Amino acid sequence: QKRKLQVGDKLANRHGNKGVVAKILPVEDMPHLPDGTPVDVILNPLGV
Amino acid sequence: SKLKAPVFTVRTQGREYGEFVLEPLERGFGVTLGNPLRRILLSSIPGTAVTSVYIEDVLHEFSTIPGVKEDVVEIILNLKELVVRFLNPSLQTVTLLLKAEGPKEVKARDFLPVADVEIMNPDLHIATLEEGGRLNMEVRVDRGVGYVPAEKHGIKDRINAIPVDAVFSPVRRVAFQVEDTRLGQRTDLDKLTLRIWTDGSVTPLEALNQAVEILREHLTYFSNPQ
Amino acid sequence: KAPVFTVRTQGREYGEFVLEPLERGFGVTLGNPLRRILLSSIPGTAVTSVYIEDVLHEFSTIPGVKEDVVEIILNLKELVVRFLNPSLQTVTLLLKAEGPKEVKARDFLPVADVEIMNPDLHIATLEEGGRLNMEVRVDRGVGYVPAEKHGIKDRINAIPVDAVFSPVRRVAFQVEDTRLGQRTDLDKLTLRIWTDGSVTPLEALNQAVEILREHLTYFSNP
Amino acid sequence: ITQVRKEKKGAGLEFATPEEALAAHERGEVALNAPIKVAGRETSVGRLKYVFANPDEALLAVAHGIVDLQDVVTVRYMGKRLETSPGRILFARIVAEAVEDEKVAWELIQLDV
Amino acid sequence: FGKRKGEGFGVDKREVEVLRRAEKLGLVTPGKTPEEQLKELFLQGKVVLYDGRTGEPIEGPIVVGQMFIMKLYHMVEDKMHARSTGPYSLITQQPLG
Amino acid sequence: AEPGIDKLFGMVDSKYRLTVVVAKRAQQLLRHGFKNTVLEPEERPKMQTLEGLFDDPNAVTWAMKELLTGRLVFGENLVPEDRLQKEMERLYP
Amino acid sequence: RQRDIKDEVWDALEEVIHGKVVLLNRAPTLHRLGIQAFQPVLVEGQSIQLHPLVCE
Amino acid sequence: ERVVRDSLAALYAEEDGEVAKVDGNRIVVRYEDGRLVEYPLRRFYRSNQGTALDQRPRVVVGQRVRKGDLLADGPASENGFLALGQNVLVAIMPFDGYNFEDAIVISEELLKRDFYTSIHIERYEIEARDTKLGPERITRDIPHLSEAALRDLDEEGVVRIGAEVKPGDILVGRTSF
Repeated sequence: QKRKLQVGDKLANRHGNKGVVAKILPVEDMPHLPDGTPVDVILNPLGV
Repeated sequence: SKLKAPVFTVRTQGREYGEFVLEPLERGFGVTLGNPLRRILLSSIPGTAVTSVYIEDVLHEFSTIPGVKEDVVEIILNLKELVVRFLNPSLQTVTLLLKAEGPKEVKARDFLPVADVEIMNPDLHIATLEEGGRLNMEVRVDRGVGYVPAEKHGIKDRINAIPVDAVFSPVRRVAFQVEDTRLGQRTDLDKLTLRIWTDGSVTPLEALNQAVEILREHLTYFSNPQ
Repeated sequence: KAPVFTVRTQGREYGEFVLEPLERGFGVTLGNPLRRILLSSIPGTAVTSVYIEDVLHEFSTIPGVKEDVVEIILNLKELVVRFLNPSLQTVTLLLKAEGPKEVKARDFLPVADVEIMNPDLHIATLEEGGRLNMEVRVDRGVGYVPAEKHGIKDRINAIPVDAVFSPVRRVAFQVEDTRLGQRTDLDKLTLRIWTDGSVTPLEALNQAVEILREHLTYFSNP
Repeated sequence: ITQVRKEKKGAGLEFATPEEALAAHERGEVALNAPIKVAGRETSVGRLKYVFANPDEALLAVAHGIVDLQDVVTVRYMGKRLETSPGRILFARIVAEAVEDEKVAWELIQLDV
Repeated sequence: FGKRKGEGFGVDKREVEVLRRAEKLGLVTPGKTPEEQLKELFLQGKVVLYDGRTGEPIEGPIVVGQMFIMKLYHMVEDKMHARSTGPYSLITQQPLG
Repeated sequence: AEPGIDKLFGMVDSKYRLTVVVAKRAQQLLRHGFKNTVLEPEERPKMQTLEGLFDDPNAVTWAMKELLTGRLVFGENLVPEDRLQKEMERLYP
Repeated sequence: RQRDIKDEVWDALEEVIHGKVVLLNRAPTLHRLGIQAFQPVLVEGQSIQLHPLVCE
Repeated sequence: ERVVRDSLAALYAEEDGEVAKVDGNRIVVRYEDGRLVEYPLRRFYRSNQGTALDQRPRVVVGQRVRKGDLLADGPASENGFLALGQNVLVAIMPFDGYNFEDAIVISEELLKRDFYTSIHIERYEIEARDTKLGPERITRDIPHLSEAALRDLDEEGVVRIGAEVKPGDILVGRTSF
């Protein structure tokens, strides 16, 4: 099965930021560059 | 001291990209107009995307075709990038066929031409073939809105058919610029410049008009109090 | 399909507006621009300027009056003026009081086609030998304009006042997640509107969707 | 949303009349939220230039980008003129409307911090 | 920013607003032109970012950039495990599978 | 939180007495099918459906609001269990 | 089965959990608040949506 | 770059030469020796931990290849590197508390272009034993069940390769007394 990245799945970088998929917000209601480029992942800065 | 009707300029480059200036607007209106239109553009603009895929001698998505470099997985991945323009608005589904063989590179051109159907990106490489490599497949492209996963619609034209993730939203990117403009007597007035990158299936002007109509309709929804 | 619109208003000041449901993401898509329009561009009135007999500047307190001059100007920012005349753009109200008298907004000399919505508003108190003679100017504007920005004076020694034009005192909307069918991330747009009284919340909201629609009509002629 | 802006542009300059401080701010000599001693009292420009009658009005002005939520201003709350940011009284009214008791809410929280 | 500068686009009012909030924050140098402000700001690995739902620029610029985030073996569907009832074990009348 | 949970904790000498009162009252409300409620038609807890407003199915909420009304009397050994049950069942099937 | 789900059914669910609560519990339970009741609210996805406050 | 070839996930070239045949299942190369070497690509072999081990080619049909060069990617590999995931445009900021206590908010754009799509294979099995009342057998003939329920089962009771099964659906048949 090709399990996509649903809500809750354990995400993490190589630097120990164990994360959980919060809410897969659509391209609309997500922070975006002035050129219009929509951010792929929002990380909690507190985790740093 | 009432501000009249600002001018509206249009600067489009082909079918993919469009610029839309509105000035002068009162202070705050730059993003007040710029953002909701953007949201509707990226979200609720009707478009087309590959919803189904059936390949001969291929039982599932995770199979791999003899004489074909890309597996059915990566092939479907390439097929998700297929931009299909429906000439006729009433038409909502088209099943494109594709038969190719020999040492050739299968592209979006090899799709058998269908009446009132236009592939916008012909250079899209779907799969690479080989001496003895045979690629015969029927893909179903539908018209929808936004993003619909394969687990949701589960469109299968036949038994060995494979549900494909449909990225219907033709709009690829939306920005909008708010610049300082004046009317001589008053300053600090906002100037809007809507930038729209689309896949080409719909014009940035068309998509913008659709977004406008959607927002307006949503305003019509505010008519009946209870 | 079609979203229901439940309106629950309490008087001319407060009103709740539920729009449910909206396709994922449309909640804020409607809420925010309506919010911005409501706060910025709703046709309203405010006391732009204030003049007093023995008050040179905004900070010099008033004799025979417990109320601070700034306090009075503040209460005048709270002063809700309603123009019955659609063509009326500016009205200069006047106030004459003396002795020991708690001034109300009604104490302003009545002007034709001009209705003070909250006359019971305490403007100033006075004392034995205390005299209060003032003239407040009200203009028709939109949004919030600081005293320095508009910078208008009917006369010399007339104090410029932060214009609380927008009759909508606050717009706060919660986009709470409602469900219809299987979809549970549908956007229940709970739009809460606080107004001053001159414009009932529903009137303000309808003017907002009217302004937005009108702004949508501009995408016609290149 | 509840911390003052300890700006350095003002640098605690003495001012006779508040309008001089307003003028200095308009000139760009002094930031809006920097600590300042006007006359005997010590108060920033935001508390003099921006005197909000209504706590609702304060936020109304914040939404217009006129002032910020961290700009130490003068806002009148519960009939008492207060020196604080609009974001702090935003927090006060948060507590208030959360508990539906406007009095013991302002009595509950600590605003100056 | 080069594409924007090349097309003929000035700086966004929202961008200048974020540069105001950031100048208050003291990230960027004060007094310089918005293009240079955004230059130094981008040097900090931060960009002016707009909240897609609000449209109003996120006051105070935030750090963006590609991160090699990877999905882990601890995914949900394997872990999800809800039940009204459940066939009880024969050795012990507690529910098992 | 639950509406009036403060006043509810105040009515009882023990939060757990509130627990047993609300609970037993909810058991009465379900065994009798809410026809033994002390809530007036306007005081009935409502719920939003696709059709419209309906009566709150949850008996606990009902019992807590009934208790908020103060029309309910709770205490130890108010009435013999047999006679109590038979009377309440006599009034309501 | 899975496609047996419908609008009416989910509505009935929403009706029954209305006024009811679920005892959420984290591993390992260390104290009394190691478990806490919450009124169920249906949410998309397959993961428990927990209140941020009770996390501590 | 060293990991994939040291992990032997991705198959490489044993000598300078031209790739005569390029396929998803296999990659055959013609070397300077003239010898024809076939590399059967391990395609979606179930890992011990569940993830699918697949090998996708990266060399065009009939192209030059040197010794110690990549012929086909390995699992979690891009262009002969180690790709345990996908680098995504990350913005580090709180978002309405959705990213709270290490929680991560995600664009649906990532789900759009199928980023973070893990292929997982679960191994199920049925073993038969002989009892005096009756042994067990793997068959399609399963009592008290509709043919519509056995729609995705072949004659042998095995689920037809390529079928989509759900919790409750039958994978392997087995009957006893």
